[PDB]
Amino acid sequence: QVQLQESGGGLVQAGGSLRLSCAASGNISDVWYMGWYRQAPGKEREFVAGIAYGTSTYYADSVKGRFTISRDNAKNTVYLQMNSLKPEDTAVYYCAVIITRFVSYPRQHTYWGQGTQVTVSS
Amino acid sequence: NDLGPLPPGWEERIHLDGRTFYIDHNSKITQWEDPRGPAVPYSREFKQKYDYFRKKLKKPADIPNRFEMKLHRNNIFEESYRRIMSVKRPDVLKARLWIEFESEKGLDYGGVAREWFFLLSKEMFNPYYGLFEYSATDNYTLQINPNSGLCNEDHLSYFTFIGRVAGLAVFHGKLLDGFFIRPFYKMMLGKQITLNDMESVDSEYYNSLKWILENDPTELDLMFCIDEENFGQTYQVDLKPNGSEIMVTNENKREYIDLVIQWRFVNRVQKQMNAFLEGFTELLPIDLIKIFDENELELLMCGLGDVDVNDWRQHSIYKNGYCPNHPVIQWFWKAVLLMDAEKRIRLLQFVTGTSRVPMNGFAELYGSNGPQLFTIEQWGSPEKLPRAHTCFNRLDLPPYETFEDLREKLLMAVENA
Repeated sequence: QVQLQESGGGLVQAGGSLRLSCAASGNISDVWYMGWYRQAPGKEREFVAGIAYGTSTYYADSVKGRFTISRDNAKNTVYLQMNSLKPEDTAVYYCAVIITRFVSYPRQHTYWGQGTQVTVSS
Repeated sequence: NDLGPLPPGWEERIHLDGRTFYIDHNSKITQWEDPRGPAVPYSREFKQKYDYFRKKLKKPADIPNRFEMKLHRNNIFEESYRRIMSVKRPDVLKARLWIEFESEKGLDYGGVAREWFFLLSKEMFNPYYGLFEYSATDNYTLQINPNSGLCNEDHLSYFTFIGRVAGLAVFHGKLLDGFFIRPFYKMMLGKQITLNDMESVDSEYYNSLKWILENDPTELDLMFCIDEENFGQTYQVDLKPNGSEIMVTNENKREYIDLVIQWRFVNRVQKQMNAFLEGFTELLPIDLIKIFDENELELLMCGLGDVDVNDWRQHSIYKNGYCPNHPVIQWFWKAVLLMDAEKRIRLLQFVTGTSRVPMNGFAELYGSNGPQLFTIEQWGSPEKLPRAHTCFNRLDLPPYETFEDLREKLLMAVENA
């Protein structure tokens, strides 16, 4: 089993920069998808960024341009850096991973982080 | 010497002035500084690529001089497997190999080693064994069977043996008889598979994904979850975390296509392709072969079979107002005549999709639906580059004002796959 903990989340002025780091612990054999998700107050979780396989990176249209997602293999930790931060970005930021485990048929195991409240002041 | 191997995808060439330049084939750029400026304009030449590749292939001196094999023609595949995979030092295979067939019966093809390679290529690349399956578009090009494990218990070992045999063919200068789909060579090169690359893998997946790419998926009510019919029981898999309850829209389209391609094609053949590459690289590190394209890699492995342009022209049907006596058509055939043999084969790969020509000639040339002949259809404005459809062997040749413009545009299109 793998466990994720996200840090680097704090209130910042709008137009400020926040980096969220997803420390992952356990047997991360092969990650199918390393993503950052967002849950706004009163709204369901919405995709924000994704690493997927290799180096192909997918961003939500709302955060496209403003954010950048990267992974550190030695730490296996994913960093989402938010710039031009806005009140819409105020939501709670989770970090999810999908590990493809092969026992009989190969299946996807999704591990979700606890979350960090990232807010915008303006 | 002290300089050491060049970085992957790089080559060194000698200019007529005597100064040596370095060409990056990945970025198609020439420079003077040693990798470890304008210089000369980039020119992808397969002959010089091959010369450099062969020069930098060095045979170890510690191994025995002669690699001896004894085989039975009735089942050449099995004894070839036993012998080749029983070798614990792959470098021994780099030594010259003399395959003494049982009782020296004969049936040579100009060389006993070439005969062995021919018969083995016939045996390994038969879909009856289950390791390989015929491509979707063609009936002769092959691909890795995703269900190869179901048919064969030790499919990975056999794929490693096939990779070793292919590496032997490339190293020793002999030629294999099996032609693979483009994604096969791209996965050798470590390149990224795209939606177009799925045309060979499966028609249903490619057509559905193309529909999704062009039209709005909102009508289809698509989620980020796909159903895996394969394996026991039918179950849903999330392509991204919380795949279900995420709807594919115009902003989530290319991500969905990439993830579906990765799960349904790349993930399914990755193990078998990795075994094949592990077998292949025991005689040639991937760095040497990374200079070649997928097309040039196919030529390097399966050889440069001369294409007879007269037979090619006679058994060709033109479309959309083009006629054999049409000035543009005969100008195009003139350009084909003056172009090199390797450039002719590259044109074949550009339009047909493979360097293989049917043994009976171009009359038997096939296609996605069935027997289809070479077609040269008028399309587009004169300025546009020619386009190609490999599912129907069609070249969309725009009407060109003069021979020089047609020649230059066709050469540019052929060179740029």
